[PDB]
This record gives sequence, structure tokens and C-alpha cells, in this order.
Amino acid sequence: LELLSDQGYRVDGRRAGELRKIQARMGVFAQADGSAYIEQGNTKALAVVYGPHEIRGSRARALPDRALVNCQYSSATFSTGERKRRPHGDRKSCEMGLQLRQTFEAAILTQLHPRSQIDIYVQVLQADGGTYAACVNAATLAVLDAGIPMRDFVCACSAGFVDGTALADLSHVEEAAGGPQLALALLPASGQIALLEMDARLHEDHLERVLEAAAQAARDVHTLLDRVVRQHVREASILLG
Amino acid sequence: MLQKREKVLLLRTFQGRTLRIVREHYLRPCVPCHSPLCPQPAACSHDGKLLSSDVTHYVIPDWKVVQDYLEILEFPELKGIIFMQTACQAVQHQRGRRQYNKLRNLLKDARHDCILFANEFQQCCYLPRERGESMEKWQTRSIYNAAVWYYHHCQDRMPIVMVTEDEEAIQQYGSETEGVFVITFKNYLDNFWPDLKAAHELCDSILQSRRERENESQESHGKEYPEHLPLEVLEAGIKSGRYIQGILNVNKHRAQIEAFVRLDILIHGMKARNRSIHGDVVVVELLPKNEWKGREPMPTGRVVGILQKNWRDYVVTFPSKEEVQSQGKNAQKILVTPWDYRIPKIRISTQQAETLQDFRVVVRIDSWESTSVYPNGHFVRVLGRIGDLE
Amino acid sequence: TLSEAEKVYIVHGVQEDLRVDGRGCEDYRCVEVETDVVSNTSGSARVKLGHTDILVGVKAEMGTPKLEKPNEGYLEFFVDCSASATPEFEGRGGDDLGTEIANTLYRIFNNKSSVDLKTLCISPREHCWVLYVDVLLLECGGNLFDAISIAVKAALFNTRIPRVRVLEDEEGSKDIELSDDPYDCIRLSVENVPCIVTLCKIGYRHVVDATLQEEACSLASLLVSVTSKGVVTCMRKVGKGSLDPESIFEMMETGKRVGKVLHASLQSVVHKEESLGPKRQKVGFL
Amino acid sequence: EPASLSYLSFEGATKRNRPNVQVGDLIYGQFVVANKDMEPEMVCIDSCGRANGMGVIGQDGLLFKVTLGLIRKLLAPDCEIIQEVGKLHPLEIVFGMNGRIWVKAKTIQQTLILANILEACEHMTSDQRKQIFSRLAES
Amino acid sequence: GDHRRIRGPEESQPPQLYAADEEEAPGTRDPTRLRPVYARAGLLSQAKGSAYLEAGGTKVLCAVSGPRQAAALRGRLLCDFRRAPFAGRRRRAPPGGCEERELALALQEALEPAVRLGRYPRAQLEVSALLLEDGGSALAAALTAAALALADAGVEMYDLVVGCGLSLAPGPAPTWLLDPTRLEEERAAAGLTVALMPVLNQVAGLLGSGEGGLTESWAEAVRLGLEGCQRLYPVLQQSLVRAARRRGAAA
Amino acid sequence: MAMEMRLPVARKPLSERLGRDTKKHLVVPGDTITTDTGFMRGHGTYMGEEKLIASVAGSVERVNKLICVKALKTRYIGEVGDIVVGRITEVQQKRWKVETNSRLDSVLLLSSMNLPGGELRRRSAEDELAMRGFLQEGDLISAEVQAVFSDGAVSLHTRSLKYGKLGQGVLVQVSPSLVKRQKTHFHDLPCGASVILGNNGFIWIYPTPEHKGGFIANLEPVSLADREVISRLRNCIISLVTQRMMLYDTSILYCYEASLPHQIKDILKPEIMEEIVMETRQRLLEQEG
Amino acid sequence: NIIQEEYQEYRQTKGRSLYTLLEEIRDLALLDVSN
Amino acid sequence: MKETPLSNCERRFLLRAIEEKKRLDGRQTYDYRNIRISFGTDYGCCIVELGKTRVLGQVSCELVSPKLNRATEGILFFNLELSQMAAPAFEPGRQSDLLVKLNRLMERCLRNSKCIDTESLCVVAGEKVWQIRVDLHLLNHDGNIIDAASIAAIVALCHFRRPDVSVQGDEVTLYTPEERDPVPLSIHHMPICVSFAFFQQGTYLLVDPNEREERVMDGLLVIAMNKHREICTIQSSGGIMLLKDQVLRCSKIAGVKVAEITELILKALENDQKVRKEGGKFGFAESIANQRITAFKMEKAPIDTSDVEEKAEEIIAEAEPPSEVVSTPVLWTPGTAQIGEGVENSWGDLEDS
Repeated sequence: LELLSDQGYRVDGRRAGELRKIQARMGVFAQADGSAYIEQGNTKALAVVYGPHEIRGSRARALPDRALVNCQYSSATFSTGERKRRPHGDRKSCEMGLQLRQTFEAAILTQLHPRSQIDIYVQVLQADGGTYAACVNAATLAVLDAGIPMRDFVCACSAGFVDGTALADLSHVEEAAGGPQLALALLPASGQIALLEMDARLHEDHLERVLEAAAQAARDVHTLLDRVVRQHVREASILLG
Repeated sequence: MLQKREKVLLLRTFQGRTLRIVREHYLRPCVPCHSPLCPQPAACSHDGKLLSSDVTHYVIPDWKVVQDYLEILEFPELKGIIFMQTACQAVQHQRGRRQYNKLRNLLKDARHDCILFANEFQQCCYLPRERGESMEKWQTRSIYNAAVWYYHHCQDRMPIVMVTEDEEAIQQYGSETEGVFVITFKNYLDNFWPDLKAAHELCDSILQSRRERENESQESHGKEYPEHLPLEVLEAGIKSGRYIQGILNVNKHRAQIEAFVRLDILIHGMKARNRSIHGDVVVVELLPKNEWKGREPMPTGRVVGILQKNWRDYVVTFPSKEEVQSQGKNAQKILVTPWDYRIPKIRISTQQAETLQDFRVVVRIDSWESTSVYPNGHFVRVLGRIGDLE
Repeated sequence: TLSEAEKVYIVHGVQEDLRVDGRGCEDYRCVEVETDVVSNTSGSARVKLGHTDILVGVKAEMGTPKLEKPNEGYLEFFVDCSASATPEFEGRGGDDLGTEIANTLYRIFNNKSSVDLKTLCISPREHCWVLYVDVLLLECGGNLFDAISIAVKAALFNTRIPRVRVLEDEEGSKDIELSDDPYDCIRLSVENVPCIVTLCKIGYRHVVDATLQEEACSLASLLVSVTSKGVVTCMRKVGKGSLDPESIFEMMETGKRVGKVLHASLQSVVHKEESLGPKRQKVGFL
Repeated sequence: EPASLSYLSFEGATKRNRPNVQVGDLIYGQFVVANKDMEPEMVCIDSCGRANGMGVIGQDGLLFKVTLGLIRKLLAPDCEIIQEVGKLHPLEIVFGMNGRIWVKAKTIQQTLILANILEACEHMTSDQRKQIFSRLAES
Repeated sequence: GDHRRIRGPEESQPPQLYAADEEEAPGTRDPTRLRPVYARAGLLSQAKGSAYLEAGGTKVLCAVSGPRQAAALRGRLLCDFRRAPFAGRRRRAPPGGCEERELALALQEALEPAVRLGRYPRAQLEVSALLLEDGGSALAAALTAAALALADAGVEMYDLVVGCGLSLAPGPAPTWLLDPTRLEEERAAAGLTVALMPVLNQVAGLLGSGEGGLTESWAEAVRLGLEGCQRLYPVLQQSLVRAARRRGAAA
Repeated sequence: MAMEMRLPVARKPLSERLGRDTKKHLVVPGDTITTDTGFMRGHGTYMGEEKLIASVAGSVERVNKLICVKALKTRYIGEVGDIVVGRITEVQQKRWKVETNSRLDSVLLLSSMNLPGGELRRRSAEDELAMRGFLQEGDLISAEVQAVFSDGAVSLHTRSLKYGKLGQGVLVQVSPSLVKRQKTHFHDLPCGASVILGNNGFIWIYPTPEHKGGFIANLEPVSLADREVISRLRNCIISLVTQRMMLYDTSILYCYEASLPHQIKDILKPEIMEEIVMETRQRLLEQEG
Repeated sequence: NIIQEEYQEYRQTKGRSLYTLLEEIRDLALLDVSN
Repeated sequence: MKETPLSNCERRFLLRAIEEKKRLDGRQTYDYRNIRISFGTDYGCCIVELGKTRVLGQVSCELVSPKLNRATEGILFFNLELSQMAAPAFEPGRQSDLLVKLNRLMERCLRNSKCIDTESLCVVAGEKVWQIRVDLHLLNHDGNIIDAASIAAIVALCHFRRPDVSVQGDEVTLYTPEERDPVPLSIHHMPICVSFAFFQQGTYLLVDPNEREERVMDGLLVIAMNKHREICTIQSSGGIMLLKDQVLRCSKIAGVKVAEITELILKALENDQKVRKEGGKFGFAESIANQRITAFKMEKAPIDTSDVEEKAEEIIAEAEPPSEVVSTPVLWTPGTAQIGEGVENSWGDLEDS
């Protein structure tokens, strides 16, 4: 099957260094302390956060120096072509909630809420392509909506490598083809990387170009989400006064 | 810039499971048209293979004229060809890999006037299906609209000639845009290119072999081999005395025709050989002397079932590079060539074909299936290297 | 929880046909039902009765008939309880509520005339259609039973069930062949799908569509399952206090009348949404 | 079980001039109640009341752990281990009967070497072995 | 499979699905009759309170544990329903089942309106019920027995709980029946079980689902269920009397 | 009775219904705020390398050396001498625990409480047994913050006559940023009811105490003419709080009068709020202006 | 070229190293010089 | 119970060291703690010791039916495990957020690299195929569990030897080491993990850290890369915030280290095969150091089995025979019978009525 034509067009019609269309939203729910909604291409995510509160259970599991970040991951049973129902014991959810907890224990400026918990929930309504970056961006928007201070605006994007060229924002068809996939979590102002992942084989000479293309695609996600945040804050500033 | 749309699909897996997979599609403003009269260079900049305007016309098959008549469109006298990507996609998803590789070599060549057009990635030539349809009608509609768009982008200067083998496209489409015709192929040739009479005999050849084509393809239905049956039948058919049974061998100069049944019964044909290999014990009826053949009329037979079932474990080879890079790069199915002329080719599924093209390997056989012309197998173990005595 | 004085004020108000919102002893807050929200599924709904939020999905798949009857299909429910609804719903903890709702839905739909079962069988003893109803709790704001029993009738009305004409003959292609048409489907005749009616009891008066505060002041409640025609399917009493025989008879009439109005108005609203088709766009979660 | 100090157990400590003791610091002190009926309790100055080196110790050294045998062997009146080991590298030690030792050499390299080579002195019997061993490590 | 039990065959199809004897015909009866019932209280010796209820083909054993450590200002009432695997037509998975959890909740939401938990602060009561044989209405036996056990365990209650059961005939003129059996329950269309307090005259629990859709049959099903719970009371009246007469005289 | 079931309507963005341009300075996390020679960081910002970097979305507010960012959604932060309303969630041996929409729990010490008797008789350990009896779980109080602890905790006291356990009424919880700072948070609105504007976002509405601490129960029925006033104020408060409105005495009084023409039951529609909030907006415009 | 540049940089330490000696010390402390 | 806490003097000393570029145990920055492998007697069993860590690897195969789809391959389980004896903290169900990241690292490396040849492990299709099952256990925790676990899994998989079968026509047969010789496996490449630790916000790094150095570090970087020059997984984790030159430097370092480790592994497997083929003695027993105080060996011993008959005989003869009061069973009514002291009446009746 052709994943890159001779003309340079992909299966869905975009070039190598081209992203899908994103359409976000802030303030979806009312009861919670924060909310967000993003649809990156054909993947629909959702995130809900709860502000610093009293530790549930009160089983002396607190930290006297910082706060306790608690991230979960879930997925709807109609999120793909087949039903594929799973119980709440899978290790895919555990590893996704652990990479989420790892990146948000580094992005959030947590040394201001001693002996407090932060509960972050992510719900995926339709998965087609990169799920990690869609969850990270939806929870970055939900955290901004909740007013929790943070060092920067963390954004994530993936990449690939086919026929000696570097792709960007891979889809499920391209992902399920046995290629060197790769994902980041970038802080645009400093250029630092919060998380790095990889699978499948790849030569050592092509790591610089796949990593550079992924970082550039994350910097391209940054501008599009930045205009959404600026329009939202100008909206509320106009409403307030 | 781009404009998202969707495409549903109905994929049928090998186990009988269909699914409504949904997928993406991204339109663009400016699809390059690879022409020397595009009235704005920069917007695409035409960075590829580019025609030179000397021709009288331009002919675009709709989908079929390149599906089967392709063997015509190689003659270096033909000039001014443009392929609609929807036809290329049709042939790829309908004609396997050989025709597609020939077409793509044709395209990827600086000898002819062949280019390719992104009909489906251009923002006003794409059209969605409607209530009551078929791939053929949607196909011709899309090709037509693509033609019209290419014409109007050309500023009505170079006369496009849409060739079809559809008659109803002739009867309706070809009468409502001045400067573009929907004519049959032989009319195209006659009307334009007389001194190409060579193409005329080959086109008449393939059209008479076409009237055949439907007759041979509809006198074949949906069965390839006589289906087998139980053993107690063969017990009886032996005892009652209407079934002999012996060993079976094959010639090796002629190994698709000359199969013998050592009591010698001449088996002629694959459809007569009925999915069976040498060294086997098969039960066979006789046949009437009015349908016997020559090497006098000899007692040819008919095999319905195999009592006792003798296999072996062969030594085969892998195809060649320039025909693997086209298999994809994750090519599940593959074809293997045995080492003695007496054995058919075997269908197996592996994922290392691009790094074992200098080694002998070993395979086996699990099941001969009739919806395939070949028997199935599975890799077994590696062997030595082609070139060294070992 | 709420203090004793607040509970006294609320119970006194209900007896005077006044409530903190301002409605009466029988008023019903509006809802924002919608359909065709999810892509990958074969039918969707989204019911918003207030602070609550529901989202369901129905997918029809190939399957095998059960042993007791060969000319039938079956229905599969799975009431998920997402952890975004409440922090106390983290991981384990939403299992008992989800099982309670799934069992209630099974009791509701466990009847021969629920929708149909002949239509979902194609070849006896060999094949059948299966339906997966997947409820997803997004928020909890009281009256959770009815906000789901409405989104189920709504989503069931929007099914597709793509038609298959494959011949079962052995000589022919027994393997399931579809119609190859991406837009060829069939409706489901959901006219008489039942719905749940809740009746909280405060003082000696019964109240429909009680809020969380009005639910915390109640001791018992009754559930009635009524179709559009006005017939009862399931009847379960839930609570922590006695109810008395009389209140059963005087709650049954209110269940009948509210059910009839709910069904007629739901038929009208779905027909209004359907009268104009691909126009009007679709808006949800954005 | 963990032990238990008191804020006034230190030298010259009252309700106002409490001592600065953080979480995660090492203290030199002796026990006064160690029966198997309660959590052990230790005071930290003296019998009379003048803290003789007790209290919080350790600012630029390394704390490692050894078995009870080496501690028993070193705390002997006929033990020449410390004198010969200190001949090579000048040192100062504060032993602990729970199996812990605090060392402070001049160079960090020397503190690493003393830390590694002291855990092995319970074994590797003296004479035929210890002098040659000392010469090899002299370097 | 399970690492805390003895593993046997992975799959096992019972011979009922291969049983070549066709389903028989139940028969007919008078719908104004009750199966004779024998009740015994104070059975177990190591339990604070116990009772054994048997009527026709039903055998259920219930035991009550005393208050233990751990809406406070009030005590909890834990419940646990479990039936023996060698009960019914087929075997059942030991780990559990959704039906058992449904009957456990139908027990908890029916025995709390009787006991007064405002006398056991920070304490809790645990009730365990076991069904040795399923030969008819089961939830009409897990309520009577678990209520007899509580009264015999010396806990303070407002009143007892007496249960009943009904089923609907499948004929063209359906009629509700009292105390159905498995031959009259697997051929039925709907069933109803009521929990009536005989003295306070207050319904404690209600449960019913099926094919009966006219709101004039359920009025009769409810009120004949109440007449059944008013007719089962005297036997339970003499059972606790005999239980206390024997328990007291042993001192 | 008709059980209206409407359909969702697309939201109109940009707040084009009136039209205004902001003259403020707006930032988002990661933006570099003014980086002059010497400045002091406020709440909402942090420092990197010779840079004042905003850490939360909002608008910068400076008073003469101080760069800080004011977010538009936060939780309550305690300050000395601030009127709060809370609920008891834990009763301990020597304290209660009160939830007031803060990052932690708030502690009400037994030493600061107007115990029953309301005078100087005695205070000893005999009261400790019955202290956990009257201020039980889930009660409502209204106290004043005393001091700030070392980990953001707040201690609140009830050493007055207007503070103590509350009685009947309704409670409305909103975000703690729509309440305008004033000097009198206790009000006696001339409508038939009263109100307490808790600085933490808790709004308590109760009837006027007829003539003239939880000592009085007064668990007797409340007249019909009082409930309709409480329901009207409840709905009007919801209406103003929803779109933008900051809550205080004049806005609620203005909206209450504007709500007389039509019924209390029918005001739940998206448009009736708009036609009431705009009328209150113009009444404030024609009064202040 | 580059393979030998980083060769001389990131080798295992050559020969007589401290780690060698301290492991010698460990296995000479647990030895047995009487059999 | 929990693990001893970390003081505030060791942290200062370790960081002063790291600043000064000198480590506790003497080894410089780009070094490993030397390795020592030992082979069992039956194939696919080894004990690797990196520094003072121990891992036990054991491979084992079995013949099953190959699911549905993928009818011409075999499956490959894995199961890491942490033994309660490895360290105080490890508790059977209280360390569930290290097991996951470890199993994942191991599985992504070993199963996505495609080094094992699961193509040629079929006998028929749709019918019985071999199901291998790797198993690792941690015995002693001293830091860098994953390098040791990876080397252990590699050696255990490169030392296994399957059973072997005859297939011709449509008929099966299963041999045994005396009927037919066990057969090796096919291993494409050798994916070997490497770990890096970062200290005080990426300013310094240290290769192959042990357990104290693991508690004074910010975050960890792992780079799994088979022989030649081909990377197979990377997973940044911990608390780190990285640059772009550093990933490349790390990749170089991992290249070098995997080269050296594969050298060592190949040499050790070769030596082991030579020993097994010469005809000498092998196994866990003939590996115990004899030059050491804590080892002792004892050859066989007949003890004296000359007396047991007499003692048993006299014991049987010298004790009291079974007595002869025989009890009677009582019959009440078919179905129930009682034995013992019995009950006075036949059965109770109208006792209280």
C-alpha cells in the first residue's frame, strides 16, 4: 500500500510537513472547576480538572513541600471501528496516566500548594491518530481554564519516517505500518522537552531529522492554540469590567 | 487553506467481517496542472515533468481505456496524454500490481508525454456521491467535471477530447460544452490519426478478443475446481468396479499440461488435474473415446477424491528487488518459485522478502484452496546461499 | 449534605406547592435533546436535563443467535460511569451504580415486545444482529434515571442497521455480502419504547423531577416504566423508608399522565428535528 | 520502633531557646530506657549535664553502615586498627553501636578510600596480610 | 484461570442443552392457596442469630452476626446474598453474579425500614443469607428468613418483614398466581414480590417486571400480595415464641 | 403542562451585542512582562533569567513598583477580617473543620465560640463532651477570619453577636470573584427577606427576623408571602451571576423590581435573563451616568 | 574518523584502575589462606 | 515496613563528589560495573550479576493453538517480577507504578525490535504452534534493574534450545533429547538497554548509577539500541528537561556500551558452548567459589542403612493392639442413620406444641 506517492501527497492529501485542522474550546462544563475540548483532525478528546482541595481519604499520604498531581486516562467503548470494551484494570490506561502524571509534574509550577491534590481526568471520545498529544493539549487547555499557574504552555506533537523523509502528525493508517514513531512534549519559550518516546527500529543517522521535524510541528501547534487562548481571554476581559 | 471532508469505506476482511471505516480527505486551492499554457506560473511553479505544446488535441480515457487498452498507449508517436488520478486509483485497486507497475513506469519516464493530475485533491473538481449510484457513473461524472475544469482553466484554447467506451456519456455529456468531445476510441483514431493504422489493427484485435472476454469471464462463474467428496463413496466406487487408482507423475519439459497417471492415462489440463501433486494415490474414472487426445486416443480420466495424501517439503526462491519495492514494504502475501519444474508455485505470507534475495529457503503446504489458483504454505527454515557450493 | 433547618424549610415549601426554583409540585424542567453527535457509531443522542449530561451510542454488529430461540437477536447494555462526573468516581467506585443502572435497563427491555426481534435475525440458527447500547455519564445533577431512559429512546430512533441481501445457499456465496451502498439502511420502529418516571415523596406529597437537594430530603421513591401507548413494563420501589399502600395507587396515576405527556412531546420534538434534514447543521461540545 | 528525644534534652534548652533540629539529620546520643516495653528513649548531653560531643554532628563527612562485628572489633582496648589506618590518612571517627560510622578525611578521595577499606577490616587478618595490604594501597 | 481455586476444564456445556426430553406441561391449580411452610429459629450455635425457612421446594439458611467496629449517629446494615452452586437447573460461577448483587440490594433496601439504627452509633450489622435449593419464589424467602434472624439475634426493630410472590399466566386470559414454583415461573410472563409490615401496614419493598401493561392488574397483584403477607404472619408469630421459650428455659 | 423540550442554539461569539475595545494589557503564560531594572513579582507571575514571566491568564495590575497578574478564575484566599460562610465537615476533639471553597480546610477552634448561655459562667473540659453535640456534621455558620497559618490555612472566629449558627433559608454557591468588596456585607433589603454576601462565594438568603447564635430553633412554618420573595431573589441572583454581573445591594434591588411583571416560575429561559440583565444594565447606566 | 575520535573518549578504563583495586580488596578480605 | 531514610550529609557529600567528578566506588564517568554470568544445566537458565544486582532468567516453551488471525506465527509472553527479598520496600501489591514502566520498557524493546524470529515457529497453521514464555525475577536490588534484566533476557533467549518434531503428510510426532537432538533458535540482532542519570538539572551525567546515586538524581534517560548502529527504543523519564545535543551524545555513548556488552556476551556464550562440548562438568554447583570462607562441599555418603528393619519390627511388635468394643449403627427411617451415644427418643415430636 502506498503511504507516500511520487508526487509527494499522502493518503489523505496533505504534504510531509502539514498538520490536520484543530478546533478547540474552553469552559465546556459548569459543575467542575475547569474544562476543555479539542478535536485534532479526526480525534476527539476531552479534559476535566479539579482545583486544589482536601486530600480524599486523609490516609496521611500528603507531601509537606508540594502538591499531589493525580492524572487518569479513559476511553469510550465506541472510540474505534470495533467495540473493544476494556475493564478498568488495563495497563494501557495505567501507562497513559503515568506519562500524563510525569509531564504534568514537570510543567505545573507545583511548589505553591503544600498538602493539596490536583485531580485531572481525560476522556477520549474518538481515537484516530496520536492520542497522547490530543490528551496533553486538552489537559493543557483545561488547566489554563482552571487558573492553575504553570511555567509555560506545554504542547505535544508526533512525527515519523518513511522513505528517507520525516513526516508530521501521523494518522492511524500510518501508525499501524511498523515505522519509527516518535512524540515529544515541548515548552516553546525554552525549547525544553518534557517527555520522549519511541518504538520500532531506526538508524542513528536519521534521529536528528525526525526529532527536529517533531519539535517544529509542536511549535506549529503552539501558534494555533495560542490564538485560541488570546481570543478567549480577550472575550472574558470584554465581558468583565 | 485546506478543507476537511470525509470518506466512508466498506472493507471486507478474510473472515467475512465488514466494517464502516471512516477516513479523511484534504482539498487544496492550487493543484499543479503540468501544462505549458497555465496562465499563472508561480502559484504551483510546475516542478516536475512538463509537456511541450505541439499536439492537435488531448485525449483522456475515463477509467477503462487505460485499464485494458493500456498496451496501446506506449507508442512514442502518441503525444499529449494526461491521466486522471481517479483512473490510476481504479486500476491500482482493481488490477493488482503488474498493470499498475507498467503504468507507473510509463508515467515515470522522460520519453512519452504522460503526466498525472490530482483530480481528487483539487477544490472544485471533487464531487460527493448522491442518492442512487455506482462506481461507474460517479466515475464518469468526476472525469467529465475534471475535463471541464481543465478546459476552463486552459481558457478554452487547447481542444480536449474525452475518449470513453461508455455510450451514454457520448449521448448526454458530449453536447453541452463547446470544444470537448465524448467519442469512442476507434472514432478517436479514425477522426484524428489515420497513419497509425498499426494501432487500428491492434485495437480491432483487442475488441474482438473483448467480445470473447465477457464470454470467457461469464462462462466461468464462481468455481475453479471440482469439489471433493467423502471416502465411503470411493470404497464403493472401487468395489463395484468403476475406479482405478495409481501413482501420478508429470513431464518436465511441459509441466502444465502433460500429467500422467501410472496404472498411461494422459491428464490434459490444470482444471483436469484438480489440485493434486506427484507421488499421490488418487481414484479415477474412465472417459468416452470421443474425447481422447494425441501425443492415438488414449484412456484419459477424471479424479474426484484423494484417499491417501502424500506430501513433501520443497526448496523455493524469492522474487527480485525491483519487483519487491513495488510489493509495498510490508507485503504480507508473496509468491515463491520452486526448484524442480514439476511443482506449482506456492502462496505464503512472510515479512522478510527484501533481505533474503540471495538465499535458498524451505516451505511446506497446509491446504490447497479453490478460491486460489495456488496451494497455501508457510516458511520452515533457512538454507544455504546461491553461489557457494554448500 | 444539608442542615436540618434547610430540610425543614424545603419540606414545608413542597407542602405549599412552592420550591426554591419557583416551580410547582408537578412541573418539569426543560431538556435539550439532540441526535447524530458521534461518527463511529450507528446512532447517537445527547440529553441535558439541567446540570446533568448524558451521551450514548448504538452500534449494530454481526453475531450468532442464542440457543433458546433461533429467530431472534439480543440487546447488550453497558452503563459506564465516567470519573469526570465526580472526583469520588475515581477508578473503582462507579461500578455499583453502573451495574445498578445496567440491570434496571435490562429489566426494562426484557420483554418480547420491547422493540422487535424478528428484524434482527437473517438466517435461523446461524446469524443475527446484535446491538450494543453504551451509556456514558458525563455529569450528575439529579434525576439520572429519566435523563438516560430518554436518551435511549432517542438514540434507538436514530439507528441505521445497513441492509444485507446475501443468499444463504451453499452453492452461492454464503459469506455475508453487504449491499455495497454506503448509504443504504433501515429504520427500527421504536414507537413503543418505554421510559422511566420517578416520583420522590416529601411529607405527604409526591414530586416529579426532584433536584439533588429535594432528593436528600426524601425517604423513598417509585419508578414506573410506561410506553407511548400507556402500558407498564417495570415497577421498582427504591428508598430507605416505608411508603404505604395508598401512595402506590395515587402515584400510579401521576406516572401514567406524566408518561403520556412525555411520550407525545418527545414524538413531536423528534419529528420537528427530523422534518428538516441535512440543514440546520449539528452542534455539540463546541 | 523509633526513639524519642525532647526539646529540652539538649544542652541549655528551655521553652524559648529551643535548638534547631531539622528532618533528616544525624544525632550522636545515648539511651536511658531500652527495655522491651516501650519505644526506646534517649537523652543527649551527659549524666551531669555538660554535652561531651553529643548532639547533632556531621557537616562535611560521609556516613556509611557496617555490620556489628566490625564495630565490636574496633571498640577494643588492644586494637591497633585505628592507629595504623590513621597513620596513612589523618582521620576522626564517631562510632555507633547500631552499625553506623561517621568519617571525615581531608580529601573526598581519601574519604571514599577509607569508607571502602574500613568495611573489610573485620576480616583479612593482620601481619602476613595487613602490612602488604597497607603498602599496596599507599600509592 | 483462577489462582485461588482448583482449576478443571476451561469450558463445560451442561447436558440440559443436549437433553432430548422435551419440556413438560406444568398443569393447573387454584390461585387462592399457599404452600405449607415450616420455620425454625435459632439453628446455628456459633452465630448470634439464625433461622431456617423451608416451604415446599425452597431451602434457605440465614445467619446474623453481631455489632462490630466501624450517617454516624447511625449504624450501617451490610448485606450479602449468595446461593449454593448445586441449586437450579445449571451450575453457577462461584466468584459471583450481577443477579446476586441485585438481590442483595433488594434486601438492603427492604430490611433498613424495619430496624432502628439510631441505637448503634459507629457500629454495623452484617446479614448473610444462603439458598440451598431454588424451587420457587426465592426473594420471598430471603426476606422472611433474614427478618426472623434479626429478631432472634436481639436487635431492636419496629416490626418484622413478611414477603410474598406472584406470577402471570401466559394464556389468552392471564391471571396472577400466588406462591409460584419453577414449573409455574419459567412459563410465566411477569412476576411481583411484595414486602409488607403486618402491624404498621406499610409496604417495605416492591419489585416487578414483565409483559403486563394495564394499570388494573397490578392493583390486584399488589393487594393479593398484601393478603398473602397478612396470611403468613401467624406461623412466624409462633416461631419466635417457640424460639424464645426454648432459649430462655436453657438457663 | 406541556413539557417543553427545545433544541440547542449556536452561541454568538465576540460579544458583538454591545461592542467594546479593551485598553488593558493582557497576557498568557509564557509571555515576558516588562523587564526593567528593578521590579517586584506579584501573585500570578514568576521569574526566569532576567525576565518577569506571566504564569496565569489575566491582566497586569501595577501599584507603583509591583507587576502582578490577576486571573479571572481562582479559589478563595483568606485575609484578616473577612466575612465568610462555611459548613462543618469534621468534628474533632478540640476543633471543627469547615469547608469554604479554599485550597485547604478551615479550623474553628473551640476557644473562639459563643457557647450556649452567652455570658461569663465558666469554660473548662466539661463543655468538651457536649461541644460535638450542637455544632454537628453538616451545619451552617457565618464567621470571620482570625489569622493566616503557615501553610495557607485559615482560622476563623465567632466572637460577636451577628455571627454564629444560621437557621432556615436557601444557599447559593457562585465563583468567589463576582462579589464586590465593601464595608457592609450584611443587608436587610426592603423586600421581605435578608441576605449575607459571603466573600468566599456563599450567598445565604433568609427572611427578616421579625422584631429586634443558634439558640433559637424557630422550626415553625414560614408564611407564603416570604417564600415568593426568597424564590424571586434566588432566581434574580442566578440571572445576574450567570452572564457577568458582580453582586451587591443595588444590582439585586434593581433586578428584583424589574422581575415583577411576569411570573417567578417562567424565568428560566435563555432570553428572559438577557432581557432582564440588559434592563438592569441600562438602569445602572442611566443612574451612575 | 568519528568512530575513532569517540573511541578514545568513551572507552572502558584501561588496566590499573581504582575499581579494580577495591574489588581486589573485597575478594582478598573474603579469601581463605589456610587450605 | 519501609526503607531507611536518606540523611542530609550523604546528599551533600554525593553532590560534592559529582561536582568534583569522582564517584563512591572509584569508577569514572563512562564505566560499567563488571559483569559475571553463570549457566544452569537445562537449557535457557542463567544468573547475571551487574555489580551487586542479581536477576534470574528462565525460558520455557509449550504447544498451543494459535488464536484467530495470525495463523502462521507464535506468541511471546513476558513477565517481569520483583521479589519481596530484593529490597525492604518491594511488597506483593504495593509497588504497582514501577512494574508497569518496567514491563513496558522490556516488552517494547524485545517485541517491537523484531529480533526473535517468530516466523519459523509453526507446525501446522490453524493448529498447534509453539508458545514461548520468558520469565525474569529480581533477587537483589542495587540500582540499574533494567540493564541487568535486559542482558538476562538476551542471554536466556540466546541459550534456549527447543524440542523438535517430524511433520510429513498430515501426521505429527514429538521427539525427546534421546530420540532427537534439541534445536536452537534464530536471533536476528541483540537489543541491549543503556541508562543515563542526570544530576543537578542536566549539568552533569553519570553512566550506570547505583542505588544511592539513584536517590540523588533528577531524572533518567534510557536508550535501547541493538548492534551495528540501530536504535530500537528511547524513553526519557523522571524529572528531566532536556536539550538536543545531549540526546545525540547519549546515543553515541549507548552505541559504545552496547558494542562492548555484546562482545562480552558473545565471548561468554562461546566459552559455555566449548565447556559443554568438551565433556566436562557444568552447572550451578560447579560455580561456587572454593577459595572462600562461606562455601563448603560434601560428596556422597551411605549413612548406615543396616538397622531399620529391626527397629521397625520391635516398634510394631511392642504396642497395644486395636481394641474390640465395636459400635452399632441405628436406623431411624431410610435416609438417616446415627452412630454414637445416640438420642433418647426415636425423634422429637410436638415437643413445644
